[PDB]
Amino acid sequence: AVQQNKPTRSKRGMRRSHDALTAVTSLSVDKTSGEKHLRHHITADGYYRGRKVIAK
Amino acid sequence: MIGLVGKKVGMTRIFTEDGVSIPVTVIEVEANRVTQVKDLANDGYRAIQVTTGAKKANRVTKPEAGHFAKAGVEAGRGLWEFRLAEGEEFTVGQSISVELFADVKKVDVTGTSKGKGFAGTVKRWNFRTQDATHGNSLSHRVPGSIGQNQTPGKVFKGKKMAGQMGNERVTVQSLDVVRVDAERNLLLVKGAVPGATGSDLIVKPAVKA
Amino acid sequence: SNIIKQLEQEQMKQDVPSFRPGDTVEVKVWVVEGSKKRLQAFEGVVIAIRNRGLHSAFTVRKISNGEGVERVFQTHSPVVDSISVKRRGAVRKAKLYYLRERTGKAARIKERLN
Amino acid sequence: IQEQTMLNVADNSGARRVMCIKVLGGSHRRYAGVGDIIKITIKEAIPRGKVKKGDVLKAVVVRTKKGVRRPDGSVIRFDGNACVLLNNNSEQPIGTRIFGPVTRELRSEKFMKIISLAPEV
Amino acid sequence: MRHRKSGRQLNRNSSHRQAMFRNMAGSLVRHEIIKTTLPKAKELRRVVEPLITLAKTDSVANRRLAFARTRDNEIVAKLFNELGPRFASRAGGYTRILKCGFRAGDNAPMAYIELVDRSE
RNA sequence: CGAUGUCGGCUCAUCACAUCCUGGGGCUGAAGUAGGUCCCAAGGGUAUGGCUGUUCGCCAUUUAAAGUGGUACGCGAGCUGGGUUUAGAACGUCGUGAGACAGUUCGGUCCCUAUCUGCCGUGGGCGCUGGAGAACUGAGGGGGGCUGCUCCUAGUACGAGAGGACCGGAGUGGACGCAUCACUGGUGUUCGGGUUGUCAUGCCAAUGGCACUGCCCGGUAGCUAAAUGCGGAAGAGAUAAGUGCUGAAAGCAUCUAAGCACGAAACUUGCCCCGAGAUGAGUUCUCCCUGACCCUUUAAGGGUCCUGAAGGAACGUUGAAGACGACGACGUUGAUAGGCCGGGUGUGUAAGCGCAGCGAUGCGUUGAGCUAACCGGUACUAAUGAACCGUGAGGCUUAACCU
RNA sequence: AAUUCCUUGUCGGGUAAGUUCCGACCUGCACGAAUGGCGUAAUGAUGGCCAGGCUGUCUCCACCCGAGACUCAGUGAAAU
RNA sequence: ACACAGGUGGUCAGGUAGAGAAUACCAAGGCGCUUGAGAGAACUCGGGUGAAGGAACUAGGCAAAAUGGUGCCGUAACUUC
RNA sequence: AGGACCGAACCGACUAAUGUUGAAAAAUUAGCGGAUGACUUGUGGCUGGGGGUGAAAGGCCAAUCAAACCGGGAGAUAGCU
Repeated sequence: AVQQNKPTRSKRGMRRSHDALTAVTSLSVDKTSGEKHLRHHITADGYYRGRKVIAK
Repeated sequence: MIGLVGKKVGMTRIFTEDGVSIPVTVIEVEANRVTQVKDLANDGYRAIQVTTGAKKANRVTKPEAGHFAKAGVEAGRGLWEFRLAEGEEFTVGQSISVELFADVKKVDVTGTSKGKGFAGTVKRWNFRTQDATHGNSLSHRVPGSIGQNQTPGKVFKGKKMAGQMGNERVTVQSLDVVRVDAERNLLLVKGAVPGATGSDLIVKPAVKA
Repeated sequence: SNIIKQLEQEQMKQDVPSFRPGDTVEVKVWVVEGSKKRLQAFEGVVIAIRNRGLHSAFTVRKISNGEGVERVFQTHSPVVDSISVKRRGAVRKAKLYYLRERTGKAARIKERLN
Repeated sequence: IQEQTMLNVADNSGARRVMCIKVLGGSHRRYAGVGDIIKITIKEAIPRGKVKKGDVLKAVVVRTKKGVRRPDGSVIRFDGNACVLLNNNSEQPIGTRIFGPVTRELRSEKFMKIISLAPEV
Repeated sequence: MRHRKSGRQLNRNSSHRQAMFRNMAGSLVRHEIIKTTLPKAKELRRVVEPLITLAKTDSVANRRLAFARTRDNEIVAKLFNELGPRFASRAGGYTRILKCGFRAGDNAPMAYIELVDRSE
């Protein structure tokens, strides 16, 4: 269970080397309204690929 | 002889006149089109690259398109290589492939085995579970001892423990060839070949026979 | 797929009789003891399943002498030669395991287009 | 069939309930029930039978609830587990008359006498 | 293991899953557009669409079967009267899933599942 | 001794050879069969139960055999607690007694979320020298290496008989490992039906909730063994014990000294799998990128604009792939999931109506109606075109080839 | 024998096989009469044994359902 | 120590089935237990179902599995009746 | 009538499993034993540490017991760490 010696700040950073967040790196632009949206998601003003799909 | 690539299309029974109920695996061994032959000068090994099936050519990459364009532009689902001992083959494709498997009596079938997940010790190896009821605090299917105290002080490299099983190449040898049907490009082999239905298969003449 | 089971349709026997579960049928099975081949009759109450293609079967139970013998028969097997329906049984289930295990249990015969 | 298995006796000289103490043939053979020979104790016996309680001798399994599988895929299942009693040294049938069904799997060597005496094969 | 197996458990027992999809089908029939989580909408397709396929043919047996699989007579009336003729020409695909963003309390993939010929 | 858990069992092993079986030999007081003893040989294999806490031991029954030791008399951050090793009680004995016993008996709390090494699986980063997409060579590494029974040869050789062949063939099994789900089965809370108690949907009828899936009876896909397939080889090389040929030192002799030949389940290959991070970073095939400016501390290098290619990644539908990554299919030039259509299957003649009856119920419509993950089809729904990354011809030394 | 060291005493039983059990023998290391001796119907969450039934205890595990474990968002310790 | 699975004296006691204050379902009333979303590996926990054999398990039938109600018959050794 | 029987409330605690940095400084879940008595329970009171009380265990006397807890002698003493 326990450690026999204290792990180092180096080994802490090496373990958190693969713990990093991933950027979006692209945002699709809807044709009818210029707002950028997550690809295959609603534009947050109510548009999908080319049409108004929800009122809210 | 040179092997061929087919796609597994299922398991059935064949009923002889005596009634022996041979379990047949039908393989769709379609016509195999050569894409490359390797001479001894250019490469150390003498072999044929073969392709089978169809690929749409929307998904064909231009490196693969140029490789297909040499030796006749026909895209297949993949390229597989069979080493030849003696027999010389052209870069064009053969018209019918199962005609060479007509004469052979026993075959070896290679396939990706079905994926069994992170299998346990009891499934992955044939470990024997400890007793269910008399005591046994929380140790029913767990691996027991893995090593032998201070003097080794380590567990060996070949230790039988839990891991991924399946998704691996396995060859089954000496399978009887029940029937060769040229028109449907069908090869009926006795017994059970590896893989799921629709997976790729490597059929070779028997090294044992 | 369609490339399979066309072979099954090649091998399926076309002379198969139609019987509901419960019917007391007789199956004539070839037996090749030596060069000589002879038909053997097995008669009993059917506990069968619907036709799964080439892979079809019937279970038949007879009390030979004190022993309940159950034989599963492959339908489209060449050893199964002739099945005669004989008595017809009216019962309310496909699988008659509970009804056959009881001693002295006799199913009724009903002829009302069933 | 297995060890600690009670069986009925087909033949007359063998008497009533018998138990399989050992599955002969094989180093660690666990289950044997078609034409195999098993070492037998007599757990309960009628006095008309020649053998008596507590006596060890061989037998051959003739009926199994698990059942044989025929080559075409047919399964003949016999209700009840049955044995024909055999001498230890000779492996020959003690009983003069065999009772009940027998299978064609018992057609080899000394079991020819068993299928000859038994009515339904 | 899960090979060729349909059905999403969604961390609930079978009775809760059946009750939840009955209520969700009732809400989707009633409002014609609902916001759910995305796997919930995806299995909601599988419960809701055979109801309209049954509701294409109007008979007492089919209304009784729809009442068995909903237990809401208003929903049965809507399936056999208002919808049904509307989706009669449509050969399946009465449901359309539009993925929204993510829920606030839990980062859950959110979706709007709607009827295709929505009046709004 | 500011702590190194104690027998046995269970699970899981690994090594040695002072070898139990299987292989090769020598000697035999080895006629055959079967043995004894010794040498070489570690590749594989090497029981189930009764009694008792037992290692042991005694026994019953297997088998080719049920090896001997090491590994903290292997293995308690793996398990057990019968054993000992506590506190209760009793008996026998000793002591006046408290109490004691290398006596007995009944009862009597066994904790850990794994940092490091180590393994078992599976990824990310960079490297391999322009960037890609493939297919492989094989340096190394692992897996696998067991055997019985019957028959032929042949009742032959061997033998007075009784018995009965270490050659050479054929089948058939046991234990083991691998795959598979065609069959036989199991399961199948996601299909059908029966049914008890109650509540609800107004009520009859039909259904639904709850009572372990209420109890059951069956059961599709999938998974699986108890089902079926398959395999451990034959070879080839170098050998161990061993047997030899020719042959001197030693005119004879001698298997060795120069030579020459056989000789094992051991070794190396042959069978399967991994595998170029094989930094010794390999090979082959194909695709793709050939614009300027300024500064400039020159294997040299920076900054700017233009242009971003082959391809990848992201996103989405997903998979008989999966802990997560990873991998595979498809993305409107679309069958990739859901739905729809038809079938298949499974369950067993739905509701409703009519008829017989006093009613329960029966009979007809009716093999009806429902049906799952299955099969064949279908753009009805969701797979939007962007965008992102990736570049613009690739360093210095000895060659033909022509300038 | 809750007592016998030797001892798993000797016999007979029960099982294929019985250091347990049961019943006898007396050779009581080291029983013995209110520190009670011998029996005893009933009673016992008592000690030991033998059967019938029953079953995943077992051969030998297989599938299924839920709660975790895995991933994602929020808060966020421990021994050492 | 806690918005802790524990402890806390009395009182009332609806329907149906039931001997019943057992239990099943419901009244009236009160709640879903202050983290959720997925996926459906090993392994762990609580269950369900198992082919054939059935105590071979084990220190020991530990655990599980079974039997279970009401009515009528019927019931042994021993006995302090 | 019963220190009768079966069995809820009630009182206890026989086996197993989980827990063991727990939900809990002895609980939970399946089974268990008594439940008209030598029962159980509420509210007060009494017995005080070489003392009490004990159907007897070195049990209990505030999660403390071969002699409770609090302060004092007290910086006891410590050939030991």
